[PDB]
Amino acid sequence: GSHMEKLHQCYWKSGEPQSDDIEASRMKRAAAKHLIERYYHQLTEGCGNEACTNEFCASCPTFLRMDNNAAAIKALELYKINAKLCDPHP
Ligand SMILES: [Zn+2]
Repeated sequence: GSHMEKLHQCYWKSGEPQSDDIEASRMKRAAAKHLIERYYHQLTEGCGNEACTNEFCASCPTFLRMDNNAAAIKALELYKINAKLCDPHP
């Protein structure tokens, strides 16, 4: 299924007759705080993927990565733009 069908918002102060998609958006964007945490973890550790093909990750096979401090800048920078978060899967 859809982990996130489409991301968009106007304001969080939606004290008006808004759509059903509002409660659906706020639950899936509630993960966006931990998205930053998964990003910072990905930019320092990486992912267990050989076919990663993404510089926005420490385990980038032919590509570059950023230092722990530079990863702190890059983590929330990748969260807002919704970059490729592989994340190390079990
Ligand atoms: Zn990766």
